[PDB]
Amino acid sequence: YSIEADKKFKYSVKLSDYPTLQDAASAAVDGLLIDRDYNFYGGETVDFGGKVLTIECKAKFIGDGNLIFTKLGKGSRIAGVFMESTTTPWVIKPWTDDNQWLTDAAAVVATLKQSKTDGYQPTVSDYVKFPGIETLLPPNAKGQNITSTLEIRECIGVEVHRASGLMAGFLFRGCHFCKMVDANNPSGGKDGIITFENLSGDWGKGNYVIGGRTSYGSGSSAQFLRNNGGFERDGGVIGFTSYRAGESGVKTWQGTVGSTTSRNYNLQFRDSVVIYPVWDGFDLGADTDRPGDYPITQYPLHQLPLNHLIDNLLVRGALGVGFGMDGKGMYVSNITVEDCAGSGAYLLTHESVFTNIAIIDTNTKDFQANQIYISGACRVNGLRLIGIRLTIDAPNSTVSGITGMVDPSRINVANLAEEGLGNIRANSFGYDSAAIKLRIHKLSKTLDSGALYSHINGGAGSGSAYTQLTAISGSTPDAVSLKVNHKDCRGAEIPFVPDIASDDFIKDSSCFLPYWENNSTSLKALVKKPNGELVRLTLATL
Repeated sequence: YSIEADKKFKYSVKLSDYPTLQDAASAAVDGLLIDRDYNFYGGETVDFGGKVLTIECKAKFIGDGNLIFTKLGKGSRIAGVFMESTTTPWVIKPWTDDNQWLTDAAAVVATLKQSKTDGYQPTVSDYVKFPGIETLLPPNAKGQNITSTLEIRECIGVEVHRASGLMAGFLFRGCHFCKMVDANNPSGGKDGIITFENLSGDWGKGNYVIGGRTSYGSGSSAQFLRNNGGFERDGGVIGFTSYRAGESGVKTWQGTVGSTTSRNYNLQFRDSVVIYPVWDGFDLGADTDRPGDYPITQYPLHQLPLNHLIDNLLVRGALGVGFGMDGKGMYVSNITVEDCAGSGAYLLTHESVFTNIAIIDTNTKDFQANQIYISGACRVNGLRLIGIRLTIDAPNSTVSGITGMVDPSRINVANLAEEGLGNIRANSFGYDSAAIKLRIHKLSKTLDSGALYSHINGGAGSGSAYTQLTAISGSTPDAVSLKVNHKDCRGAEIPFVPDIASDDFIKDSSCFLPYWENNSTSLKALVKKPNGELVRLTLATL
């Protein structure tokens, strides 16, 4: 029977049969069932002998610090892992019962409680975010560093599915072709919740966060260090949801970490949602002189050819910036940012294109100077602004297609144009007139310089209106104007120079300019003949 049984049954060892996780790992052949809670010490390392294992978790790994898994064979899968710290730290909760953000340091300090969730451990980033909190926090709530971390070290082709936990962290160190799939809402610890760190060895490649969600944590929900997906864009974040990150939802690191670059290239950031981050929704910048990366002489600061594939992202409720990035030659599309306290978008980009961007009700707390900022020479095609609450400062950018109840005086761009509209109709609701206004921002950002109006003659249903063409004079909009059909008179009312017209008032040949000669109660006409010569004629008299 043993011979027969050996060939007809599925192989699996279970933790309940061993004293240590390493003993179970050593006995494993195909499956490994975690069927009892396991308390690990920080730094506890397990060697899986290069075996391709299917680890099924039905219990918890309990401990502060890192549980390190090494030498898992390509194709290994870990499902249902649950990390939980032994320590219950002091956490702050910077939002109210009505879900309003608290920004006052004293109000935030008052939220202090010991819990493994529904808040996060304060860190130095909070000292910046809530000014004065550093001196108000009691010493036992400062400098905590609690995280129960599953560290996968130097493995290739390992996937972690449906992971969860309390004060939990997941670290892929020196890994390639690994994925964090369908994270089952782990509540974060002090460190970033999902980290792909490749500071040593080759640049990380094939590393993904696919689906799932995370909540809380003192740092960023998903973050990458020194990863390059290649032209194939093999890596990134797709279909992910981040809620209440203590820092940012998704972050590609910037600058030097250690003696090398922590920057990232060629990754995908698509179909994801970030809600209520304490800092930013998506922080996709690379620069904050670049050891291990392109020299500043090759690519100036904020002008690296990051080449990320960015599309279909939604951000809501950030206390910081909704969408931030830098880089040159980027193509960004279909971004929707709503209800943010700081800028909806902060773009330190150059020679980049932004298509179909919607920035709705951001910078609601005036944390920044504008709702959307773009530093370099960029192109914006389709920009929706204003919800129900400068708006845009992109000094060197060319924009087309803005929609929304924007205040024109709050727009600053290099060029704004609608080159390809068809025949147009201006429909006016709730007013006695319809209007097409012109504003030359060089002359005035607050006053319209001219207009074409249509005004009701009499009342509704009169079947009569008059059209008027105006011009600003003495900083008074519509100061001068020509009218057609005022009071249904069916004639044109023409403005004339109130005094003797100077020779230089007339512009073109074969034109005349009426002027008033008060001393004779006569209208004269300065005429520029077809040949360019001026002559003054009598136009109307008593």
